[PDB]
Amino acid sequence: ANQFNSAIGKIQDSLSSTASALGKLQDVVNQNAQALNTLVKQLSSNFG
Amino acid sequence: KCVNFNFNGLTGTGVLTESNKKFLPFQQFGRDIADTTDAVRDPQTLEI
Repeated sequence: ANQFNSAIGKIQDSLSSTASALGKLQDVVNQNAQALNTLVKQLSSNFG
Repeated sequence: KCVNFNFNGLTGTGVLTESNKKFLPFQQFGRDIADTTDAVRDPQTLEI
């Protein structure tokens, strides 16, 4: 009972202090945001 | 209303809406990260 409840409390301190554990889901948003911004910037180019 | 707007710099489609944004007195046009003009100052009067 003391081991299970203490392990759950460490999750709150791990996500608050360390934000890089969720970076797996951040790359999904980054790869999607960079790809859309990349597709827009082609409109300004003269393409020769 | 959605109409064609050209003040000296561009020809495009959009809707003009008054907002609380503030621009420098020496600034005329502005754009977002997508390289599209989201605001135009009135040539004769002072408006954003």
